Amino acid sequence: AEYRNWSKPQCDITGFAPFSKDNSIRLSAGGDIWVTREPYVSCDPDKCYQFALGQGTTLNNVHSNNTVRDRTPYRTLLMNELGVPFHLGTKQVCIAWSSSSCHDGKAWLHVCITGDDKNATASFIYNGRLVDSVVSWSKEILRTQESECVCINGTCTVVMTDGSASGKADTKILFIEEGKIVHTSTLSGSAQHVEECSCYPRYPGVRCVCRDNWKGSNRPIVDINIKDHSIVSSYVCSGLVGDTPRKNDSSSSSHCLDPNNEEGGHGVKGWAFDDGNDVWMGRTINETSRLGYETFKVIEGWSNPKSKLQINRQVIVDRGNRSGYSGIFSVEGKSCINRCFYVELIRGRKEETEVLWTSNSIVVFCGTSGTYGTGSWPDGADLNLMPI
Amino acid sequence: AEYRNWSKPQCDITGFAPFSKDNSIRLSAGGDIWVTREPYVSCDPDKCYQFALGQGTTLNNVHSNNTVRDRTPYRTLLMNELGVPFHLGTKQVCIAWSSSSCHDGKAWLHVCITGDDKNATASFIYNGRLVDSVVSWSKEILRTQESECVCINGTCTVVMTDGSASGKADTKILFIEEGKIVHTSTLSGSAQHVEECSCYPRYPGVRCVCRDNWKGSNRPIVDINIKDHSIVSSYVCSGLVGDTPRKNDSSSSSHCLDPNNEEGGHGVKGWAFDDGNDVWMGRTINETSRLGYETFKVIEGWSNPKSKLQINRQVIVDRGNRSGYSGIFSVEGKSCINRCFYVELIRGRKEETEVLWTSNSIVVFCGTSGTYGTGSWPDGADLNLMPI
Amino acid sequence: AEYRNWSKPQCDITGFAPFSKDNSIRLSAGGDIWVTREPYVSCDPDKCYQFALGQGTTLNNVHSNNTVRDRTPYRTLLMNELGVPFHLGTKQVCIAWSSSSCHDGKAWLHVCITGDDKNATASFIYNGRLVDSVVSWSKEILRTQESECVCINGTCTVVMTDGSASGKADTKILFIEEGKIVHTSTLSGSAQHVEECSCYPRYPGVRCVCRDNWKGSNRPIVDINIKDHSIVSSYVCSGLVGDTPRKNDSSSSSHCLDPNNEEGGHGVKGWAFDDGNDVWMGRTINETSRLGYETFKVIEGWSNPKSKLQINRQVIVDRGNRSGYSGIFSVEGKSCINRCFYVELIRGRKEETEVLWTSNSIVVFCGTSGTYGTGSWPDGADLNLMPI
Amino acid sequence: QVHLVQSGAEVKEPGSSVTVSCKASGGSFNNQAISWVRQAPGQGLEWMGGIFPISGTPTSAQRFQGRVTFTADESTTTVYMDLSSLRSDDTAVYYCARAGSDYFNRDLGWENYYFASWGQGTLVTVSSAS
Amino acid sequence: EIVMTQSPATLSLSSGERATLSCRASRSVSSNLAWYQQKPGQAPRLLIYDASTRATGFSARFAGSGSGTEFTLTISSLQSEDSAIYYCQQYNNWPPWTFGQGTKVEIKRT
Ligand SMILES: *[C@@H]1O[C@H](CO)[C@@H](O[C@@H]2O[C@H](CO)[C@@H](O[C@@H]3O[C@H](CO[C@H]4O[C@H](CO[C@H]5O[C@H](CO)[C@@H](O)[C@H](O)[C@@H]5O)[C@@H](O)[C@H](O[C@H]5O[C@H](CO)[C@@H](O)[C@H](O)[C@@H]5O)[C@@H]4O)[C@@H](O)[C@H](O[C@H]4O[C@H](CO)[C@@H](O)[C@H](O)[C@@H]4O[C@H]4O[C@H](CO)[C@@H](O)[C@H](O)[C@@H]4O)[C@@H]3O)[C@H](O)[C@H]2NC(C)=O)[C@H](O)[C@H]1NC(C)=O
Ligand SMILES: *[C@@H]1O[C@H](CO)[C@@H](O[C@@H]2O[C@H](CO)[C@@H](O[C@@H]3O[C@H](CO[C@H]4O[C@H](CO[C@H]5O[C@H](CO)[C@@H](O)[C@H](O)[C@@H]5O)[C@@H](O)[C@H](O[C@H]5O[C@H](CO)[C@@H](O)[C@H](O)[C@@H]5O)[C@@H]4O)[C@@H](O)[C@H](O[C@H]4O[C@H](CO)[C@@H](O)[C@H](O)[C@@H]4O[C@H]4O[C@H](CO)[C@@H](O)[C@H](O)[C@@H]4O)[C@@H]3O)[C@H](O)[C@H]2NC(C)=O)[C@H](O)[C@H]1NC(C)=O
Ligand SMILES: *[C@@H]1O[C@H](CO)[C@@H](O[C@@H]2O[C@H](CO)[C@@H](O[C@@H]3O[C@H](CO[C@H]4O[C@H](CO[C@H]5O[C@H](CO)[C@@H](O)[C@H](O)[C@@H]5O)[C@@H](O)[C@H](O[C@H]5O[C@H](CO)[C@@H](O)[C@H](O)[C@@H]5O)[C@@H]4O)[C@@H](O)[C@H](O[C@H]4O[C@H](CO)[C@@H](O)[C@H](O)[C@@H]4O[C@H]4O[C@H](CO)[C@@H](O)[C@H](O)[C@@H]4O)[C@@H]3O)[C@H](O)[C@H]2NC(C)=O)[C@H](O)[C@H]1NC(C)=O
Ligand SMILES: *[C@@H]1O[C@H](CO[C@@H]2O[C@@H](C)[C@@H](O)[C@@H](O)[C@@H]2O)[C@@H](O[C@@H]2O[C@H](CO)[C@@H](O)[C@H](O)[C@H]2NC(C)=O)[C@H](O)[C@H]1NC(C)=O
Ligand SMILES: *[C@@H]1O[C@H](CO[C@@H]2O[C@@H](C)[C@@H](O)[C@@H](O)[C@@H]2O)[C@@H](O[C@@H]2O[C@H](CO)[C@@H](O)[C@H](O)[C@H]2NC(C)=O)[C@H](O)[C@H]1NC(C)=O
Ligand SMILES: *[C@@H]1O[C@H](CO)[C@@H](O[C@@H]2O[C@H](CO)[C@@H](O)[C@H](O)[C@H]2NC(C)=O)[C@H](O)[C@H]1NC(C)=O
Ligand SMILES: *[C@@H]1O[C@H](CO)[C@@H](O[C@@H]2O[C@H](CO)[C@@H](O)[C@H](O)[C@H]2NC(C)=O)[C@H](O)[C@H]1NC(C)=O
Ligand SMILES: *[C@@H]1O[C@H](CO)[C@@H](O[C@@H]2O[C@H](CO)[C@@H](O)[C@H](O)[C@H]2NC(C)=O)[C@H](O)[C@H]1NC(C)=O
Ligand SMILES: *[C@@H]1O[C@H](CO)[C@@H](O[C@@H]2O[C@H](CO)[C@@H](O)[C@H](O)[C@H]2NC(C)=O)[C@H](O)[C@H]1NC(C)=O
Ligand SMILES: *[C@@H]1O[C@H](CO)[C@@H](O[C@@H]2O[C@H](CO)[C@@H](O)[C@H](O)[C@H]2NC(C)=O)[C@H](O)[C@H]1NC(C)=O
Ligand SMILES: *[C@@H]1O[C@H](CO)[C@@H](O[C@@H]2O[C@H](CO)[C@@H](O)[C@H](O)[C@H]2NC(C)=O)[C@H](O)[C@H]1NC(C)=O
Ligand SMILES: *[C@@H]1O[C@H](CO)[C@@H](O[C@@H]2O[C@H](CO)[C@@H](O)[C@H](O)[C@H]2NC(C)=O)[C@H](O)[C@H]1NC(C)=O
Ligand SMILES: *[C@@H]1O[C@H](CO)[C@@H](O[C@@H]2O[C@H](CO)[C@@H](O)[C@H](O)[C@H]2NC(C)=O)[C@H](O)[C@H]1NC(C)=O
Ligand SMILES: *[C@@H]1O[C@H](CO)[C@@H](O[C@@H]2O[C@H](CO)[C@@H](O)[C@H](O)[C@H]2NC(C)=O)[C@H](O)[C@H]1NC(C)=O
Ligand SMILES: [Ca+2]
Ligand SMILES: [Ca+2]
Ligand SMILES: [Ca+2]
Ligand SMILES: [Ca+2]
Repeated sequence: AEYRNWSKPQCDITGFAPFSKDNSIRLSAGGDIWVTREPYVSCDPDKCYQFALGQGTTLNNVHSNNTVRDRTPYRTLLMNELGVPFHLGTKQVCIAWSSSSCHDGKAWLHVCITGDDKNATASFIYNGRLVDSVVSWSKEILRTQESECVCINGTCTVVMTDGSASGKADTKILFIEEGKIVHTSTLSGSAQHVEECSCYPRYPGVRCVCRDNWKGSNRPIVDINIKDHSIVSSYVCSGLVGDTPRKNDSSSSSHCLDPNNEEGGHGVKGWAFDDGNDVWMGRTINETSRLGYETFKVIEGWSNPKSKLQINRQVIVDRGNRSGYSGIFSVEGKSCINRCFYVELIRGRKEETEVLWTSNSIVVFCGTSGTYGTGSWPDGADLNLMPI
Repeated sequence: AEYRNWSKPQCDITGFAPFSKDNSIRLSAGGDIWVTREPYVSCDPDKCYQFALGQGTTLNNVHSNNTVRDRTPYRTLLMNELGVPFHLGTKQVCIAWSSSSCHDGKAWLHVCITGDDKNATASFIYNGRLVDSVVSWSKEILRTQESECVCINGTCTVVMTDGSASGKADTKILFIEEGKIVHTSTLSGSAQHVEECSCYPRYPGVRCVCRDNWKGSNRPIVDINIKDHSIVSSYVCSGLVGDTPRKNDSSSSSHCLDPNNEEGGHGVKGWAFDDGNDVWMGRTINETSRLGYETFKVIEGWSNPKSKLQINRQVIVDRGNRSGYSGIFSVEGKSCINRCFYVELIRGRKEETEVLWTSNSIVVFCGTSGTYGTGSWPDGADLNLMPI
Repeated sequence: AEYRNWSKPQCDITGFAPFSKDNSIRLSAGGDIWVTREPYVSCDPDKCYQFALGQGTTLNNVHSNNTVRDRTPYRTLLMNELGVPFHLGTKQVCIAWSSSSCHDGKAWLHVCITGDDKNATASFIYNGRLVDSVVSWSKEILRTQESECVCINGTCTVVMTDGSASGKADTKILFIEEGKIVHTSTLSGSAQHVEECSCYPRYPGVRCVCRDNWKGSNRPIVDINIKDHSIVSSYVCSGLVGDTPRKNDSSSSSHCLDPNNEEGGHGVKGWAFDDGNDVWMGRTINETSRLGYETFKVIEGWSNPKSKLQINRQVIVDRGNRSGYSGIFSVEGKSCINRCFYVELIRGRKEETEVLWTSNSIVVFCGTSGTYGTGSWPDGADLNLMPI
Repeated sequence: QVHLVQSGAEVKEPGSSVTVSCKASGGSFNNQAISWVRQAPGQGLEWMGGIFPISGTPTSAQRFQGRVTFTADESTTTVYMDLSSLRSDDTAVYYCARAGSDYFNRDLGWENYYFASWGQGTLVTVSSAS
Repeated sequence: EIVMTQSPATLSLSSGERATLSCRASRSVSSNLAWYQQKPGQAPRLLIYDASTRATGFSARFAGSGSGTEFTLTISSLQSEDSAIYYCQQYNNWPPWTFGQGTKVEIKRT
């Protein structure tokens, strides 16, 4: 075995084709399935795995009530091969109410965060054993990507934040080698708030697109250098913006350096990636709620801040059906690196008061150079019938 | 490891001996088992796997109601080792309401079809990752074999159809190498309708026996050339015909080139294979409904269109018990290639109104050169007792 | 890998120490567990497996009613690692209402029997695929060992019987190589009825101790030669006899060549093995019902027909608790071959009318050269409380 | 109300083609199939074909299979039927009707294919006369 | 493919009396059977479906009967408006959806 280096070119994407679906909430009405939120996907050299943050309970269970809170002592990181639902035989890999994972070509790294809100701990677990730990530096909810980390030549990188959601916050990038922390860099450039990054290898470096809860409805960008630990940052130029809430496409605007100050506060985790001067991205179909999901290409949208020319639209979930977080992952092929994405399908409280629980399904899509048609792939559970 | 080439001779079959049974519907009355239809079997070099199209639900579940429709957004391809029933720990390999699978000697290929009826997509997944995709060419339910594909020297082949069930339709044969589509051929020769083929290696080529929903109660044949991508087609000569519905054996006829025009419309998926000038085949015992199942040899039945001389009859399921789809698979032995077959045992709606669901068990048999006796192996669930 | 040859000497046994227990009926009162009878144990070079004949149903299930019949179309051979109970994820290896299995050092052989009482088939499955088959020769319930076969230098042997339980019957020994039948020998010597043999390697040959349903309460012996396919037979000399029913120890007798004609009709499957002129054996504690289980050594009991001198008695199950079939298996150590045995613990109908079902647990013991104490290890389910 | 409304009557020369159309008064094209049935003078009813208005699978009777085509538009909420290579024998009243059927299963075929509601009927006649 | 045979060809009876019509299928159509009424110079109208249940336009005086291969329609106390042609139609699973050749009713007044 050898470390990953991602040094192949990016594949010629024409759009996205279906790859996987879990059916978790429909199976839960007659079966023992875990309650979860904040899922993600990541792959070793042979196959892909699905991850999620459990709520320490199955769904048809007295402990499923009030499962809406994000931080409790009972949350753990669940891990399965992609397409096996989270049944009672699932492995718990670490204690965590926030996490990230990646495979360096020889073994898994998990980054796991737990403890008191104002004095939290992060554990680094590598090849099945604890190797390092660090403590909250700003004493106000230490947090990380809820999605895969990226590793080149044995060095992994992860983005971590501490401090306020509606003001200035402290963000650092940690460089890690076989679980040992080797270097740390503070965030630099013009990005002013940085949460829940989605990251992809872009050899020789790493590139991340993130959430701005404070002032942007345009998304921040962070570029990371693996050879000298340097950092730079900016915003996605496209006039069609990716955050939720946002202004309608008739009236939205963006800036390559600054938060646009349009419907800026709050947000949702998402993704975008460069394709020359074009950008591919995904977003909720509705502008003020997490309903539907669409993807498209914007012409010159990586470099021209006034562009609104979209092409190759696809609906993934139609406008009447709930969505949630979404994120990128990368897969190495015979001659190029492909890009794939996943979407969280949230059900139950607080919006759907027919039940006492909150949980999710998922659906997954991968980039194709071939051709494709149309459909919609929602969650598909009937909350009027199944257990309260 | 090396690619498969199937270059051994066919084994000296004297009939079929029992190999496996799943008991799925009996286990479902006290256990969490998937709802399924359209099963098949296929083998890697070490062991055999069972496949099916799930309905996105367990059987003792509110979502099991109205499971009779064949196309929905929630259908997925299930995969297990042969003889392990589809419990909650089963892997979902792809999103699909029609499929085929095969192993080339190094890895699995899955061909998966989903989307809108009039704009559907086919995904090609090889060694665990999406490699290619194609779109419906006639905009009228793109569909494939519901049974294993065949691969020689690394090139796999699959038969696909688009267009009408009761008129002329568009059929193509796709040639695939490590998931990449490398060539495509249009159907040629005198076969006029071609659905749900059952295919077997016949080195240096591949041979397929199919369903004619339009005009034949005799079955179509397609011969495929792997070295030059050429195609030819015809019909099974035997005076004892294999489709359902059909005329009784006293009055049925066949033609080596044309549909017989006897009870021609509609059909069922089935199989036959050559043994010199003789043919082995299986069919429903009843002429106008999917009840019972029998196999036999017809003397000169591959080359003489007037022959009705049968020998070596075996009952697999007796005339009082439901059957369904059936199909061939091939297994490599120490010195020859053996032929084996499977039968779907359908239960519930629309015929059995004691329940709200529709599902299946299976039973599996393999060719022997030794000796054998008699029996009957039906589904064996009691729908009067178990959950509605 | 290489074939097994068992050419090490037998270990110096002083008695038997506990090795394993399944708890199946106690787990069944809150869990999905298979209904079974006729269990056995067998080992590959790395670990031991438990086998049983399923009744095609879980225990808390409508199909569990009337599970007392021994032959139906739904029986299958279940296989697990020793100590994992038969839950819904268990593999079914073949269709069977009678069976035997063994591992030759490279792969598993299973011998599986099913079909009509008067026209039954035996299938030979080796390395995961069907290799051979044979038909009932006397048209009256073809049957085999319900325990492991034995293999030396790649040749496996199995004992099979057809014909009456209360009169003369036809018995043959089949010699098998990678699933192909290579030779067949008819039973020879003075044994007059031979059922359900328990067999052990005794290099260069194989030795078996069996059930006589017709005239003996002493047990038959069969010695098998692997190099020339010759057979001889006789009876266990010991004055303390091993079958049930039998006369009390004050009045029982035996003969080295003939059935003793004492309480001869009916019987139970059991075991014994030679230790110089001494014999080790196990039996039910009660003389006329399958209650309790004990083991002991008889001094000169392999060669002196008048000996009644026992030593080293151990109770395995006390006289108030149900037992059932029992059988030997052999395990290769660093410098000698050890002997181990298992006991079936039957519960439910026809004796225990509190429930509608019939099923079993097991318990397993191995030979030791060290020291040991005392206990009793019964089934331990409460049929007054659990589901009917 | 839902009810179907048809296009007006026609005279066409032999060897020509004719278009007939059928529109829902309620705007309410759900996926229940729209079917064409004809009645020659003093003669029995004859099914020609049909289409599902949303899912768009067409179907045609064997005698007409080379000559006829069906197409649909939700915007005009109209189904269009084109009959080609006309002859004197095609002189008939052509009705559109709405079937009880709204899904086609690959394996099992159709269900509830009976005609619940009918249009006015359109007279088409094939002749050289002015 | 499946042939529908309907009889009698013509029926004539006075008002205030019962009338009966029959239909036969060349293979069993398992209750997938409908009846239509056509009044002169008008589009047909659905009278009965699944051999057994009557459409909203028609009252208790119309009844359906039979199964498998033979089917029957009965009209109770015949009235002036019943003077019409009636057809059976099968819909068993696969095309084509064949009609019967029809039966004419005319009323034997004074
Ligand atoms: C079956 O499956 C396939 C695959 O999924 C489906 O195909 C896909 O269909 C979608 C439809 O949404 C397409 O995305 C859309 O693309 C257009 C942009 O492309 C159009 O305009 C191009 C530019 O045209 C101008 O300039 C040229 C010169 O350069 C002039 O000639 C023109 O006159 C114009 O002035 C043009 O180049 C394109 O042509 C090419 O593509 C088509 C196929 O679409 C081919 O037939 C052509 O031959 C050629 O190859 C094309 O005409 C965007 O406009 C779409 O976004 C708008 O619409 C969305 C809803 O559809 C809406 O939500 C967006 O907000 C956006 O609407 C706003 O902007 C509009 C202008 O952009 C305004 O007019 C509007 O009011 C609003 O303000 C969308 O991105 C996919 O590209 C296509 N994919 C592929 C691979 O073909 C197919 O539809 C399915 N079929 C069925 C029956 O289901
Ligand atoms: C236990 O298990 C075993 C294994 O499963 C069972 O054995 C199997 O039994 C079935 C019975 O169905 C056999 O299949 C049947 O085979 C016959 C054809 O074979 C018969 O006819 C041969 C031709 O005979 C003519 O020609 C010769 C000269 O060539 C003349 O001498 C004759 O007089 C005739 O004119 C003949 O060669 C055969 O003999 C050989 O086989 C038998 C064993 O069957 C041996 O004893 C012989 O020694 C010899 O080796 C033999 O006599 C077919 O006719 C059967 O099909 C008909 O019957 C079906 C129902 O059984 C029916 O559904 C079919 O539609 C079909 O019936 C139609 O056609 C008939 C003529 O073909 C008409 O008469 C009829 O009215 C109707 O129109 C069927 O294919 C298996 O071959 C046999 N398998 C093996 C390996 O032996 C065994 O039965 C079980 N035992 C018990 C007790 O359960
Ligand atoms: C804790 O755990 C350990 C290990 O499990 C327990 O130890 C084990 O205990 C059992 C008790 O059942 C022993 O099995 C029994 O063995 C005796 C045979 O052995 C005795 O007799 C020997 C022969 O004696 C005669 O000959 C010698 C000369 O050779 C003379 O000196 C004598 O006077 C006699 O004439 C003798 O050699 C033995 O001595 C050796 O063993 C003992 C330990 O047992 C040592 O203390 C000695 O130092 C020495 O090493 C010994 O005295 C059998 O008789 C038993 O079978 C009878 O009893 C059964 C019930 O117990 C019954 O069901 C049988 O049917 C049978 O009864 C019938 O036959 C009898 C005569 O045989 C009749 O008298 C009777 O009426 C009836 O007709 C049984 O096989 C184990 O050997 C022993 N194991 C070990 C390894 O030590 C221990 O008990 C546990 N402790 C506690 C507190 O729980
Ligand atoms: C990443 O490392 C490569 C060298 O390859 C790695 O080490 C190998 C032993 C093996 O483990 C591979 O799988 C790894 O990917 C660096 O490439 C070298 O760069 C130096 C300096 O320019 C040069 O002297 C070498 O010839 C280069 N070797 C090759 C094969 O190109 C590369 O620079 C590293 N990249 C980053 C971003 O750190
Ligand atoms: C069983 O076979 C042995 C030979 O060993 C086997 O073959 C080896 C290649 C390897 O696969 C081993 O694991 C096998 O156990 C026979 O022993 C030989 O006998 C012949 C004739 O007397 C003699 O010429 C050889 O030297 C012997 N070899 C050894 C190693 O002793 C043995 O006779 C066979 N026994 C039976 C009962 O069949
Ligand atoms: C990235 O890693 C790959 C291996 O996955 C390296 O490719 C190998 O390079 C060596 C040295 O030239 C060859 O011996 C191998 O045959 C190559 N393997 C393959 C699969 O191509 C690659 O050199 C690395 N990239 C960089 C920039 O160092
Ligand atoms: C965007 O989503 C919102 C919230 O899901 C939609 O708001 C609803 O609008 C309808 C009327 O159109 C009202 O009856 C509901 O009460 C609204 N719900 C809430 C919670 O306010 C909105 O219609 C969507 N808009 C678009 C353009 O997609
Ligand atoms: C088909 O594949 C087999 C391997 O499975 C080929 O057989 C091998 O051929 C090579 C070259 O002569 C030998 O070194 C091996 O010993 C053969 N192996 C076995 C198991 O026989 C075979 O040649 C291939 N067939 C064709 C037509 O190419
Ligand atoms: C499959 O591949 C084998 C090689 O593995 C092909 O066999 C070779 O054919 C060429 C051309 O005739 C010869 O030069 C070689 O000597 C052959 N090798 C062997 C081992 O026979 C075979 O033709 C291929 N078959 C198909 C159907 O593609
Ligand atoms: C095999 O099929 C033919 C054709 O349907 C049957 O022959 C008909 O039998 C019926 C009575 O059952 C008669 O009413 C017809 O007149 C017969 N038609 C012809 C053309 O002969 C024949 O009965 C069937 N055979 C069996 C054994 O059922
Ligand atoms: C073939 O199967 C059909 C349908 O399963 C059988 O038809 C049934 O026949 C009996 C009387 O014999 C009737 O009571 C049922 O109503 C029929 N069912 C249907 C749905 O029509 C038929 O008997 C079988 N025939 C043969 C010769 O096997
Ligand atoms: C039985 O099998 C064993 C292997 O399990 C044989 O022992 C080996 O014999 C060869 C040849 O002399 C040696 O090279 C190995 O070192 C031996 N291995 C061990 C573990 O001892 C043994 O010879 C076989 N017995 C017979 C009778 O052939
Ligand atoms: C062992 O078996 C013998 C034979 O059955 C028993 O001897 C009989 O005992 C009964 C009373 O229980 C008497 O009625 C008979 O006359 C006896 N028969 C003979 C031939 O002696 C003996 O009791 C049994 N031993 C034990 C300990 O139960
Ligand atoms: C041997 O086992 C039998 C049967 O399990 C015992 O027989 C029972 O004896 C009691 C009285 O002691 C009766 O109440 C029961 O009705 C008997 N059962 C049957 C089925 O007959 C017997 O006691 C045991 N004897 C010994 C010596 O172990
Ligand atoms: Ca924001
Ligand atoms: Ca339960
Ligand atoms: Ca047909
Ligand atoms: Ca006995």
